[PDB]
Amino acid sequence: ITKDMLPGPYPKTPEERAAAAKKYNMRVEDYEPYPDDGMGYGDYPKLPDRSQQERDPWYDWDHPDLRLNWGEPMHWDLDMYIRNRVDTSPTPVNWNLMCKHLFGFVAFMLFMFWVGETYPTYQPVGPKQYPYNNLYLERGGDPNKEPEPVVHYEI
Amino acid sequence: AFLPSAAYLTHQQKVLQLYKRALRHLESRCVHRDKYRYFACLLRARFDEHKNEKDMVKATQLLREAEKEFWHGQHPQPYIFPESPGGTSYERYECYKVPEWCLDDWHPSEKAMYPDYFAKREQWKKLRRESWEREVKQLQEETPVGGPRTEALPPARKQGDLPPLWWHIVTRPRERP
Amino acid sequence: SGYTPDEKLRLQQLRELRRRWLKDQELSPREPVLPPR
Amino acid sequence: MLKYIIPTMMLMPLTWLSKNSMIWINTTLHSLLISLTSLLLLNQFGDNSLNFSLTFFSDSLSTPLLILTMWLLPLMLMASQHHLSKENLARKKLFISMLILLQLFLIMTFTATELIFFYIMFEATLVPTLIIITRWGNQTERLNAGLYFLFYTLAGSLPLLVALIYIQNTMGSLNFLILQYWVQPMPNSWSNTFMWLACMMAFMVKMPLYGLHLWLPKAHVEAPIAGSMVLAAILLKLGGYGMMRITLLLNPITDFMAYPFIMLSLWGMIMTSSICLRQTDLKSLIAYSSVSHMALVIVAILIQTPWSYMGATALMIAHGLTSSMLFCLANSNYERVHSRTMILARGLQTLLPLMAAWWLLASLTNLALPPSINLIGELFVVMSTFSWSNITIILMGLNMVITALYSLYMLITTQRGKHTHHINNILPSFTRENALMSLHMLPLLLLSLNPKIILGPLY
Amino acid sequence: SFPKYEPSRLASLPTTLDPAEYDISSETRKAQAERLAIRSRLKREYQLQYNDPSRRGVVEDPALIRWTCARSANVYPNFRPNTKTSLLGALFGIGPLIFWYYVFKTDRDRKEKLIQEGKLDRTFNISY
Amino acid sequence: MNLFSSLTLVTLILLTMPIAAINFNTHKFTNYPLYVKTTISCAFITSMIPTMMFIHTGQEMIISNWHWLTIQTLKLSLSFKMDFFSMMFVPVALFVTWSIMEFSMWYMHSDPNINQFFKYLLLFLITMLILVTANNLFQLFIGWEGVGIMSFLLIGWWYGRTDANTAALQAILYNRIGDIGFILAMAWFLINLNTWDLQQIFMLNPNDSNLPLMGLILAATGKSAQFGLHPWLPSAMEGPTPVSALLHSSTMVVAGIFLLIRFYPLTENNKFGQSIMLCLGAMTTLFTAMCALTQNDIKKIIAFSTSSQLGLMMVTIGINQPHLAFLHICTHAFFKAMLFMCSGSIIHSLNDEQDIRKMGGLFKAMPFTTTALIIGSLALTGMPFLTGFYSKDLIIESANTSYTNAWALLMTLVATSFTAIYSTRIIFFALLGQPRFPTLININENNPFLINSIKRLLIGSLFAGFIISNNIPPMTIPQMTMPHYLKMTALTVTILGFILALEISNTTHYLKFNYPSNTFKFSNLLGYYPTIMHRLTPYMNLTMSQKSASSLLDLIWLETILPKTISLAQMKMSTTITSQKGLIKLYFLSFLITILISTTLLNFHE
Ligand SMILES: CCCCCCCCCCCCCCCCCC(=O)OC[C@H](COP(=O)([O-])OC[C@H](O)COP(=O)([O-])OC[C@H](COC(=O)CCCCCCCCCCCCCCCCC)OC(=O)CCCCCCCCCCCCCCCCC)OC(=O)CCCCCCCCCCCCCCCCC
Ligand SMILES: CCCCCCCCCCCCCCCCCC(=O)OC[C@H](COP(=O)([O-])OCC[N+](C)(C)C)OC(=O)CCCCCCCCCCCCCCCCC
Ligand SMILES: CCCCCCCCCCCCCCCCCC(=O)OC[C@H](COP(=O)([O-])OCC[N+](C)(C)C)OC(=O)CCCCCCCCCCCCCCCCC
Ligand SMILES: CCCCCCCCCCCCCCCCCC(=O)OC[C@H](COP(=O)(O)OCCN)OC(=O)CCCCCCCCCCCCCCCCC
Repeated sequence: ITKDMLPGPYPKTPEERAAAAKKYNMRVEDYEPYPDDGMGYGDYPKLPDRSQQERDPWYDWDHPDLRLNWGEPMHWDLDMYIRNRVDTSPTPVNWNLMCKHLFGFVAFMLFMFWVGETYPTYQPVGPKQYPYNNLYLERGGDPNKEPEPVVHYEI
Repeated sequence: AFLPSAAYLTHQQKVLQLYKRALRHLESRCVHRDKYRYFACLLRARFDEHKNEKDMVKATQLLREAEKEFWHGQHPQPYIFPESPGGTSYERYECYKVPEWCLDDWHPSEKAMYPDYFAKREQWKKLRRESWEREVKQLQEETPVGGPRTEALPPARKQGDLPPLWWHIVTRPRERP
Repeated sequence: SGYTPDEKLRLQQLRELRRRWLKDQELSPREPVLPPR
Repeated sequence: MLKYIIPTMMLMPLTWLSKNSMIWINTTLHSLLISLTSLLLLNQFGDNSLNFSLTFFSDSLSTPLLILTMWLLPLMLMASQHHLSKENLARKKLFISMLILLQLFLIMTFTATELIFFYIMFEATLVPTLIIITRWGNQTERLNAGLYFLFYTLAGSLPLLVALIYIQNTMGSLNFLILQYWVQPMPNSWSNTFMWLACMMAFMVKMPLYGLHLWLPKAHVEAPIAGSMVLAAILLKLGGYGMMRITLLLNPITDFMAYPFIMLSLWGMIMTSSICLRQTDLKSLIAYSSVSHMALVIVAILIQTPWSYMGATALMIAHGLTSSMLFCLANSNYERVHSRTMILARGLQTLLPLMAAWWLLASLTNLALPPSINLIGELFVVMSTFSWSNITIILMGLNMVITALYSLYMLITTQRGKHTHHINNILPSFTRENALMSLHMLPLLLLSLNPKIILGPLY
Repeated sequence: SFPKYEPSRLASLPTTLDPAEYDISSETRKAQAERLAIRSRLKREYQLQYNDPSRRGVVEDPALIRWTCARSANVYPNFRPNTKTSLLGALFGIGPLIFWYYVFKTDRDRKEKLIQEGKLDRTFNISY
Repeated sequence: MNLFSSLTLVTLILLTMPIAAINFNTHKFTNYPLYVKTTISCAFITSMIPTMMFIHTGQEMIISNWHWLTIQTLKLSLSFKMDFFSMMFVPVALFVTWSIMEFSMWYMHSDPNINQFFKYLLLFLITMLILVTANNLFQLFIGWEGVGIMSFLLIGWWYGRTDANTAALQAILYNRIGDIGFILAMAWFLINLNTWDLQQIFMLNPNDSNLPLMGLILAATGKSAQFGLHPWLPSAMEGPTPVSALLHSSTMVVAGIFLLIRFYPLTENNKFGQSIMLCLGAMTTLFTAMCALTQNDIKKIIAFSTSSQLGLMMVTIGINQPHLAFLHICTHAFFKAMLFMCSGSIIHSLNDEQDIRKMGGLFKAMPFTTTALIIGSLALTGMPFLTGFYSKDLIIESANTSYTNAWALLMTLVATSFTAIYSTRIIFFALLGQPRFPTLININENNPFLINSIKRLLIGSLFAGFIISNNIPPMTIPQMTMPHYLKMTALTVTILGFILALEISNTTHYLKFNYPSNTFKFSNLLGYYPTIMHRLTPYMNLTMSQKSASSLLDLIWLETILPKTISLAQMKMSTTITSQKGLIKLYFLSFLITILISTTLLNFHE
């Protein structure tokens, strides 16, 4: 490895763009860098932001675990778009429809738990009755004090 | 699209890949074999109707809206074979696929445990290191200027010469080590 | 269409070499030669 | 403390008069004997610190750092003898002399009874570390990394010199034992605000604080392995030691001067763990993990409760052992693939199973698996920061989630998956490498049995 | 007819539904042939070193070294302090610090006011 | 006293002895899996005696045998709580683990790392019995994190597989999110009650226990796969089948439920925490049993089954019935471990096939697996007087007859119907009908390891509910008077579920094709939650982690403000000093300007 195989500053002339596209081993027409807003990408290519899950699993890759080839320009977020991580693959349902159905289901279930909390079910009985003034000494009541007499009657 | 040999997919290949994906997702939808067999013959009829279509624009349009048909009518969890990618047993045994060069780093007391295996391995290593320079000069004389156009490898042409770049295809590990 | 003749010849030669490799992967009847326990 | 200073100086004629094939074995043997002898410092008492002379003493804070320091030298000699095998004999003896001399400075840095002696030894520890990084570092960036390592520390510490000489002129002494009884309250003024900054910012750089940590993922990466071991295991803990001494004098002004630095460290333990989630360099991942772990020690010293000091000294010892072992595991792969890129060598459990067991145990101690002293220090810091404010449990728990994530991501990336096909120089694990891993891990696991000797002066 | 698939950032558009896949024009054929040629030449350059009996080491990828040098070592020389970077450095750099500062300061002022009034129940709290 | 405590500690030390055996080895073992299976059988035998002499008297004790540490007022001891919960869970877990390991000697036979697998499985058992017998929160945290780490090591068993590593890291992620609340609870109890011991927690008995119970509910949400923190458990089927059967059906996943039952004297006095647990458990048992209706992988259906039963356990904790919940743990263990073992027998006999759409006709080709799978499905749905009846029927008859969230009760009953629907989905596609598997029939269930391992849990699934329900003492007052539509709720709703799913499954033979409804795509894609959140939250975290944290702060701005600007300023001042032209005229003219400034402007002559 040497100097003119390392990334450089943002390309401005078309021959600097062609030299960078040769450097990253890809076509000049397919080479797009990140836009020069000063964020610090240099001449590094903006690859189309796909996970490695979308790569062809039947192709004989140079790195079969990564679905990546030798000499291929890696994505900037290759550590992020591994198959152990963020997947961008096409989903059988639309993304917005998934988000609407999941948010509506969670919100409806929380609203109905709140309604059922506001309107609780119970049984047609009185409170459970206990001897010895609703169990005063058993519930940790001090014996120096004397509670009010809680008397329960037969029915 | 993406192939090692070709640079693209033909229209006929796209239609066949659509037909196979449609039968597999239909089999996922149509679990029982007689019912799948019925609807698979119906799908074969739907592909045989526009089969003899010589207008490439009309065939391309029918292929495109047939892909929209397939996308609207795909099974969300289709049947995947277990060793197929996505399947429940895919790349399971890759932790047991130790490469061949790890045998070179064994201690001689465990190479003495298998005398005939390593004695038969040394002639493979010998055969490879005599085949190597001939297969390199085979590749450099057949590949055109500017590098190879496709990823296809040429076979061996003489007798006694091995095919070029054969070692990591032949000495790959098994599927159940 | 299927393979080219070059591809079939290469698959045939690689198949022969692969089957020789896998047949050499068998054990001997004397192997594993163990040290005395 | 002179019975440890004199054999460490006698390691210099022991490394310069040794036979040319014997200079690793002799220094390893006699530094192991010094490390055996280090356990006499466990003569600690519940009321009094072990006070040797007018110059040296050792309470229960300096004692575990001393035993870890005297234990780290043979392990640095074991780690650094393979990549310095083809070195000149004189340059090899110079490397061993720099290691021995850094230990010599550290063992009388932690035992300094008087604070300007602590400052002289504390800033004396720059020079062998600087020589090790800028001389036996591997890549081009070692010179720039030595510049950052030198000029953050001196920029922080030269106000500390003026602060300590001011305390010497005001109190009459910088003896820590006298200042335990002549400490006066430090009220609110701008003079005392900059007094607090001058006493604290050097140690904030040495921990490192978030925002001032930029010397560290270049000095810890561009050093050799012995430099990385000593920098991760002892030289970050010089800052926490100096904080726990010097915050005796900074009350009650610390009770509102601590807020910006508590915010910096409570947010830096989130941000540096997030940085560890996206590192391509394995050695830099361990460097930012060290920043993430020392942020909690900074918070624990700045809230200055007893549980926080106990957890901070336990976490300092635990992180010294764990980070030294993580750098040694990273070196064990770097000596095979010759690259610090973490995604390059994959699937290494298929090739090196016992070395992958060492990776597993160091990643479990990194994520603070109970009952390790990692979890003991982590847990006591979380208890004390919860008693400080109940909303810090959100940041502590989110840090623990990201810590488990990058620890097991490191493990899965280097050890699991399909192995890299084009790499075929993966040798089996040498006995030196596995012995180095075990001499890190086995004391770290045995300290879970009797953890009271690493919980500081106020266990 | 059928609901159109709407692609998202984390759920991309399929190859089977992309309108640019079905192009038969000669510029797309030459682009795909040139991409196959680049991939084939890099493939050959890899697997000549990969299948070498004399090689025992690492087939070094310059794309990987180039990626890591872009990710770490070349970021600051390609930095320009401008509007976007300064507002993202102030928002993401001192924003959360100020936020958690006022949160923990409010919580601790409230706790200290309740403690010095004897209002915070602190009966069995003796570990701290 | 002397027999109880001795056999208590001998059980755990006996379980630790093969760990010393596998670590102190030189040779290749004389069948180390048989050694660990025999050890766990004998540990079951050893653990039955303190259980019997608890059933005799109710004898409980604390073994605080080893003082470990004293943090100024917190004496941390190795302390073992031998109560009702330990005495009823240790033999159930040992009996189940003994059957799982005799299943494992057959299932994991061709694995060349079988000794490591049995080592890892025994380490899970040791950490789980550390969890369930602990008396302080620190040792309980040791067992907690221990079963988390062994969950990692056993999900990612085939570590070359990307999905196994991904699901294991997922499980660690959700369990550490639960650990946030666990450590919140430990922090609250230390600061406000000065303890981690359960005894001082129960005797001080705090009233403002909203926040520590919220932390405990978060810990149980992380550990027992409740809603929000559920998707790690269906992903956790990526490991081997005995891993699923032991850990992720019966033993590990009940630990958060065991944590909330363990704090029953604090949950009985907090109606807000009971309502939170009730709503969370009903949400979980609705959502996961709704996901299970349209799944095709058999282990996913049984994982959503066990997470629906965990939601039911959280419901019956929420109705102030903790002992019914623990009875349902000890009940659920037998038939759910046996359902996973029967599914794994199907997987092995159909050549690693885990999909129910490639099964069928196993009613006669696999008669014993069919028998035990039907028995386990009937015990799962609440067939009368099997093992699942004596817990689930009491749970339904106590959730009906109580002051309850009515929507939580209605979702509990809908979940009870859904259990019948997915159980007969398992029976229909796996066993009944016609074969759909490939043509080389290697169907074989003739190993005595498989037959005995299914047989012992089959005897368990027939009789354990009866035996345990007659041996446990009364701990509450059971509600046994209710109207007849309310007594017959569970059985009627389960029969309606069976009839509804018979209609559904018999309408699968018809020659109709229907495009899938949005309800089908909602239930089939797991309620969209592992699709949305597992893409979105790692996106917003890792883009932040690179772009903000790694790039913009700590390669650009924290490097720009202190070192780079100061270096450039000293560079620029260095260039201003040394840009002199060497002219003597100019230097002396500057000296004159110096003397003029010193006189006129600085008054140094004054
Ligand atoms: C003072 C006297 C003390 C005596 C008792 C000592 C106490 C423990 C000390 C340390 C023990 C661990 C060290 C050995 C393991 C590391 C090397 C290794 O991989 O060996 C495998 C190897 C066998 O494997 P192999 O198949 O041949 O090869 C490896 C494979 O290729 C691939 O390997 P693998 O992946 O298949 O196998 C690795 C496996 C992988 O499994 C795991 O990683 C799972 C472990 C985590 C989950 C389970 C545990 C959770 C925590 C609960 C336990 C602690 C508390 C329990 C108490 C009750 C609750 C309070 O790990 C284990 O099997 C380790 C078992 C012991 C676990 C201890 C905790 C380690 C976890 C990380 C820290 C946790 C907190 C600290 C706990 C400290 C406790 C003291 O072992 C050996 O050959 C043993 C060598 C000799 C070991 C000596 C250890 C003590 C040395 C101390 C010397 C000085 C004092 C004198 C006493 C000497 C007594 C003998
Ligand atoms: C890591 C890099 C940054 C390091 C930052 C270090 C801390 C920042 C603040 C340091 C202030 C200077 C040392 C103060 C020592 C205090 C001793 C004392 O007695 O104080 C009370 C004395 C009080 O005066 P006195 O002691 O004469 O009077 C007696 C006291 N009273 C007033 C009550 C009667 O304070 C001072 O005299 C001034 C203190 C502030 C000095 C400000 C100048 C320095 C500005 C900051 C520079 C920071 C580094 C910049 C360069 C970085 C690298 C390029
Ligand atoms: C196969 C080997 C076994 C032994 C065979 C040879 C001996 C034959 C049989 C006789 C037994 C030996 C003699 C009696 C034993 C010693 C008795 C005695 O008083 O010992 C002193 C003590 C008993 O406790 P103690 O209270 O007397 O002393 C503690 C020490 N101080 C007070 C200073 C703190 O120690 C032991 O017995 C040590 C054994 C410990 C066993 C548990 C180990 C746990 C491992 C994990 C550690 C981390 C847990 C962290 C969490 C804990 C919970 C919060
Ligand atoms: C009583 C209260 C009850 C409250 C209940 C609800 C609370 C929690 C709400 C949801 C928050 C957690 C869920 C979101 C994160 C999920 C991450 C995850 O599971 O990632 C898995 C993902 C792969 O998953 P999958 O798509 O299934 O893979 C199939 C095969 N490719 O794997 C990857 O993509 C790899 C990801 C690695 C990096 C992870 C980055 C995200 C980390 C998130 C931290 C969250 C911290 C929360 C702190 C809370 C404090 C209070």
